[PDB]
Amino acid sequence: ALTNAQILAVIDSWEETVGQFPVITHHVPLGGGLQGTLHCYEIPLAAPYGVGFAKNGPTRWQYKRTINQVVHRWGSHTVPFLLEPDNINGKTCTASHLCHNTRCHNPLHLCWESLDDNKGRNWCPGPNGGCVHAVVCLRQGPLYGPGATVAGPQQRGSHFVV
Amino acid sequence: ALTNAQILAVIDSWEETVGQFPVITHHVPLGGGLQGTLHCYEIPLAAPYGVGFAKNGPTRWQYKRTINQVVHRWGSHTVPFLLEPDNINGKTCTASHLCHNTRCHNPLHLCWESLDDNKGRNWCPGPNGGCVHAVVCLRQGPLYGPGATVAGPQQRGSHFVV
DNA sequence: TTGACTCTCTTAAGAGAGTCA
DNA sequence: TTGACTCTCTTAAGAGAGTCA
Ligand SMILES: [Mg+2]
Ligand SMILES: [Mg+2]
Ligand SMILES: [Zn+2]
Ligand SMILES: [Zn+2]
Ligand SMILES: [Zn+2]
Ligand SMILES: [Zn+2]
Repeated sequence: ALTNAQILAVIDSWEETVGQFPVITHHVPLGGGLQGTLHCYEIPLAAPYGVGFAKNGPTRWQYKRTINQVVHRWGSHTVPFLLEPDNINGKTCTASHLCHNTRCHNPLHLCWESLDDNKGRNWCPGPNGGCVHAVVCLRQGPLYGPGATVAGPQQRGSHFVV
Repeated sequence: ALTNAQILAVIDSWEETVGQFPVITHHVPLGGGLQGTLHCYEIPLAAPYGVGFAKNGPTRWQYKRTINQVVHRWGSHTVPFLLEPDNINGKTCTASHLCHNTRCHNPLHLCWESLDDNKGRNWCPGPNGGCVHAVVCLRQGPLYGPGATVAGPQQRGSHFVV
């Protein structure tokens, strides 16, 4: 098994490589009608991506290192959290983009939480609009808002009460 | 089926059958520290479910009627919305439980909206806690809250800024 | 050891359709 | 005609693993 020192070395090499990804400045809603800025470190759209990186899906990547002749591979956004518990409350921990930018690998834009917590950030009002996430959102979720509901609750007769 | 009259007849038959489902009172968080009461019309746990109804999955059902000597079948919660557009902004419309109770078929607890709008209600603060859904929530979403994030954003070196 | 591809899987909000009696 | 089962699929937030040179 990999030692703590070996895991730390993996995290350090990952950070070195991601730190050379193009850094893109994005203006984003924070909630409360305020605008802020996030700096995303974006993996390239096509190969080559960077040392150790390869694309396994349209917006999925993996990081691979060979240590003492053994090939180790991780989801590309999971590497910052290799020294953390991998489950909580019986749920698997997932890498969760606070910037809602899949290609971004900035570890200051990632957290490690259940898939439900992860998804829910899509609808958060944001750090200046009422976010209650204990690990605070960096921005208003992209799907926050009144929605586009086509038809509301309704009945033709009188069989129901709310 | 094809005619508006035939579709109205389907909705009316569905409402009459669901109106005979057991009415179960559920006390629910509204947001803002307030509580309300919903009356769900719950499909039975096992067969028989009601005229026209059959279970296709653990919490999936379908309603079927014979019209023009042919069988017409629909998702069991889609029947109230058969006269509505089946898409919005190029996204499929889905039956969406405002009561977050799958077995419930009360059309006063259903709306018709994109799967993204549907999902997002799980995290809504609720009608007394800041819901901004244009078709308003009936309760605070069951997943609303601080979350249980295991690890927040972090870096080991000095390669990144937020 | 490494890059660049390939494949399928998980979850929890939702779906369509076939086999029998 | 109606009932009671069976199967796989969709989506968008996420995953694991194989092949070849
Ligand atoms: Mg996310
Ligand atoms: Mg729902
Ligand atoms: Zn980012
Ligand atoms: Zn938040
Ligand atoms: Zn209900
Ligand atoms: Zn709401």
